[PDB]
Amino acid sequence: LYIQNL
Amino acid sequence: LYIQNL
Amino acid sequence: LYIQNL
Amino acid sequence: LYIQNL
Amino acid sequence: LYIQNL
Amino acid sequence: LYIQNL
Amino acid sequence: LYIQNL
Amino acid sequence: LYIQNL
Amino acid sequence: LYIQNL
Amino acid sequence: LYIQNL
Repeated sequence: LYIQNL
Repeated sequence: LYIQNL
Repeated sequence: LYIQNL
Repeated sequence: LYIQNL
Repeated sequence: LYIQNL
Repeated sequence: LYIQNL
Repeated sequence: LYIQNL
Repeated sequence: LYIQNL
Repeated sequence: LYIQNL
Repeated sequence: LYIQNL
């Protein structure tokens, strides 16, 4: 599970 | 589980 | 579990 | 468990 | 458990 | 499992 | 498991 | 497990 | 396990 | 386990 907010 | 907010 | 806020 | 706030 | 606030 | 990004 | 980023 | 970043 | 970063 | 960073 990989979550990135950029 | 990887969470990054940038 | 890895959490980074930048 | 790794938490970093920068 | 590693917590860093910078 | 609940995930929300806003 | 609950994850929210805002 | 509850995670919130705001 | 509860984690909140604000 | 409770963790809060503010």
